[PDB]
Amino acid sequence: AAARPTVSIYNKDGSVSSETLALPFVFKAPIRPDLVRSVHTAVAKNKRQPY
Amino acid sequence: VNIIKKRTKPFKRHQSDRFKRVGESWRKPRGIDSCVRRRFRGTISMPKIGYGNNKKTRYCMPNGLKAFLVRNVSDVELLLMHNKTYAAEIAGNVSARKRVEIVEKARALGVKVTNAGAKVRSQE
Amino acid sequence: KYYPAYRENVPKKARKAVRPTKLRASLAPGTVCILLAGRFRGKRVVVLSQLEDTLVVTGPYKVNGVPIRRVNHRYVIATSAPKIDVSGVSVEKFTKAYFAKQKRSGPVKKDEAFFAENAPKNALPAERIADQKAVDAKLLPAIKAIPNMKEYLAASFALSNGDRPHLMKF
Amino acid sequence: QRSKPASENVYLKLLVKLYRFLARRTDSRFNKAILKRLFQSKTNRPPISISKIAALTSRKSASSQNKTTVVVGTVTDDERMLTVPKLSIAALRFTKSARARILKAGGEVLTLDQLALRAPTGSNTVLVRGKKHA
Amino acid sequence: GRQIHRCKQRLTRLTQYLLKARRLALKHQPALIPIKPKQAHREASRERKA
Amino acid sequence: MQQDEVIWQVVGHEFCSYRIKGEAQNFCRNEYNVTGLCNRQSCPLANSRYA
RNA sequence: AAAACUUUCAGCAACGGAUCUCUUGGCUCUCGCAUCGAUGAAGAACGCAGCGAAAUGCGAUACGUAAUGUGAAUUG
RNA sequence: GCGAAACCACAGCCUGGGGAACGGGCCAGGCAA
RNA sequence: UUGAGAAGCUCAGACGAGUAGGCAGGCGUGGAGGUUUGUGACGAAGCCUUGGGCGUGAGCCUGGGUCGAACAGCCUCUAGUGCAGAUCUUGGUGGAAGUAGC
RNA sequence: UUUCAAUGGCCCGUCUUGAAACACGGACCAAGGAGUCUAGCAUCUAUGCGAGUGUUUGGGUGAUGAAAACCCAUCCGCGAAGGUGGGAACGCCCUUGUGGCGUGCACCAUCGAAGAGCAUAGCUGUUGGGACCCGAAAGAUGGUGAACCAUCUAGUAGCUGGUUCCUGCCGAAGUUUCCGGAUAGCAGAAACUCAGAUCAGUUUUAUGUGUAAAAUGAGAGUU
RNA sequence: GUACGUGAAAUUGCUGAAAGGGAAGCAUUGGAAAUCAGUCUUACCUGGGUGAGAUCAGUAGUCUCUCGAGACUAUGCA
Repeated sequence: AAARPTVSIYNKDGSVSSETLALPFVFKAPIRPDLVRSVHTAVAKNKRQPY
Repeated sequence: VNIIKKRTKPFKRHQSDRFKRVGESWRKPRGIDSCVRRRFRGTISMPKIGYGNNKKTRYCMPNGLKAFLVRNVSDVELLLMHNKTYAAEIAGNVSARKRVEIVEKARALGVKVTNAGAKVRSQE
Repeated sequence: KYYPAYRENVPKKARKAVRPTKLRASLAPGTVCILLAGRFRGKRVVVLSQLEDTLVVTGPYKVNGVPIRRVNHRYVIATSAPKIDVSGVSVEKFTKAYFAKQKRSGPVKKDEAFFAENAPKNALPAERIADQKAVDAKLLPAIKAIPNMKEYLAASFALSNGDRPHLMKF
Repeated sequence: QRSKPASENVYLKLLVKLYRFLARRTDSRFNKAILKRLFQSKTNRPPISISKIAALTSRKSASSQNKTTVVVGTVTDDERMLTVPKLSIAALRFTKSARARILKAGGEVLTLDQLALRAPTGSNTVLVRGKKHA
Repeated sequence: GRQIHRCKQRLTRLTQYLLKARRLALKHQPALIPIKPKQAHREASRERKA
Repeated sequence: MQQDEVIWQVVGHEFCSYRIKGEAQNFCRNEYNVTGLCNRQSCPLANSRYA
């Protein structure tokens, strides 16, 4: 999986800075719309009150 | 490919005429000894997949256009390239203010508006 | 704005080419015929010449007043009356253009349409009559020679009681 | 009958999309067989242990050469055997213990996409399956 | 060729929009003064009393 | 990080904020659509090179 | 065959109070706290307002007094 | 003048045959004002 | 040739009763997270109407009249979610009937 | 849309009955109104991990609801305790094709003696729990003046009546057989192996009506 | 308009309409009366003249980007 090694840090003024960070390994992990749905589906029922 | 329909009349519910508690919405009669469900003569018809219309003509108005519901003036813009097949239906709750914005924009765009004369009034 | 905006599926090459029409044998030029439909229905008219579909035909203006007109062969009864020489008249000038309906033309300025003050009249041109008067001058001499023919065209076709078109050939 | 996986692993609907094209555009039975097994349920795809794979390639006359073992399903390891042999393996999934053990001592692990770009016709590949009885 | 095909159609279809916008501006097309449900009712009742 | 295939498998099928569910066809509200419909060849987000 | 009467459909007026919108109410869960009476409690009755129909409030110091505040309203 | 309750699928000429009652509807009939 | 929503587009042929029952795709209601940079005093929701349409259908979109403050399409979550019956519960209303009668 | 003209069409639901006949329930309209919530078990599928597996007893933590999210210590639960041929797939060919030579998975025959779970979610099934909804005299405790009241009580049902939107596909059995049942059969649903293989509410041929071996068709057989 | 938000169905009264020999009822096919659906040559192409503008100048500047790609400000209209 090859993609975009470095990201650029923006200062307060909005101008780019010469420093850069390697794109973290997490940013290549699988993207799963079904698995996020069936986990958000569950995790969102966890702040419920009983009636 | 012209707009031809296998049937005009709607399917009414059986015995929906006699009663008023019985709605005219088609309900399948599940009666065990129901002769009207049994397809006897002098009875009513019943929805079948055999009554479907041409797949290149389904959803098509009698003038050949398919109705497309535009809420705001953004929606009327995307019918730029399908004006020969779709007609900009204006939603029922769109106010008379934006209703003119939708009709004037659609007139120049070249698309056909179906309810362009509602709640408004012309002035010369 | 010429590059086809939509898909616009084009008509496939249809394998139909126009061929000459074939008319009935009795429809040969110079045949008395019973006009069936139109404002001049019921008259009797001779066939000057054939056309693509119709028959360019006219009755004697000095007898019946039927002008040269395209009449479809289907709306014409082919009568077995003795044939009349029609070779004399010049039939070549009779074309589709001659019988063409005047083009929807003659634009008017957008003030005269209001108040209805531009209405012209398409009243029949004289040469159209002069064409027919020549045709009469070439068919009226022909027809009087045949006895009762001139009166036969004058008379109006009709059916009495107990008339069976199939039984009595026209 | 089975012509659409019951799965919703979005990447398995991309793997099938690759082997639907390969199956119908090549004359090999490896592709037609691979595509079928990408439709099978999780129950019908048993885990196949590393030791079972190690025995199959190094079976009888051995002569493993450099054939690639291919299995649709996981490849769980076998700590009960110490010395793993050199192996080229293609599978849907590995286990982090197994994949390290293949990588550390010997060849390499592959996913079904890296096998396809190497042997689209199933060229010199052993297609194995785990014990179904379970 | 598919991608260049769709851009040419849009350029065709956008030009016809710009043309139609021009001709409509030239013609003295009628305004569309809308209708109010409150003023229509109030004038309807005030009339009947008159 | 940039794949026309995974991006489409999310937007095309799970949820894209521009799709309008029509009766026969889906229309795309995205301003950069050359066709105005929701397709795979048309959609501006999946196709990495677009005009 | 018209009227009368009977029948269907439409207009209009009654009748009825569904629907829609809400809502100083209900229910549910969590959270904090420890406080009745022989020094007469809970409960009940009778009273009491510049006038109260219920309703609250109050006890012959009666829709409360003292005291501390707020600072000009009660309101049919 | 003051005024119910019961009841209510809907109706209501028969003649016969209509096989399972069929007459309260079906077909042959007459009647039908 | 543009026809990659590959869950798409396209081609060919046969076929079509249905109870018990099995399988599949959908329509609709209340509310929930996301969304339409959604609609709404220039009129939301509702309601009626022989207005016009859409769907085989469940249903839907719209015109007019009333109306006056909210509401919806889409992807998922969720349930006190769909009625013609139950001598069903509650309310309303008729014929009977200006009758029995007082 | 109303109406007319010609052709037509026995009241719906339930129950009964092969079927009806029936007997029921229905004066009309609106609203309310009946497989639900939960623990256990098994199955199918989906997901995460995989000889492992499971954070939520609890602790750590969470400044923008802090009953969420996020993190892991000590246990614990559930798992863990060889040849022969037929074979999927592949390579080598080589008269190529045909096939052979092989390597032979799952598994099956044979001779024989290289773990696949755990957890979550769903579906259908089953057992309990008030258990789809409605309906049987109760009985008991304790009170009030044989009677009456209140609760336990969601006491008890094989039975009665009812159980709510659309379309599409498949669609029986209606009964053998042993014996209220286990079988079977029909219908499905899955997994397999083959069309160069078997078949048939089939027909012939012929040997002695049965049996065995030609046509006519259909791919057939298993778990 | 205090029988007071919206005001549905059943149900009743008035009016207009058609229909009305012991039913009605609905379905097909039309007809008739009554009523709505929707109307559109107009644009395209070509020819010239006339004034223009600019994405054009055998042209001059600024702004943001990445030479030239945009947004403009002059100036001339070839």
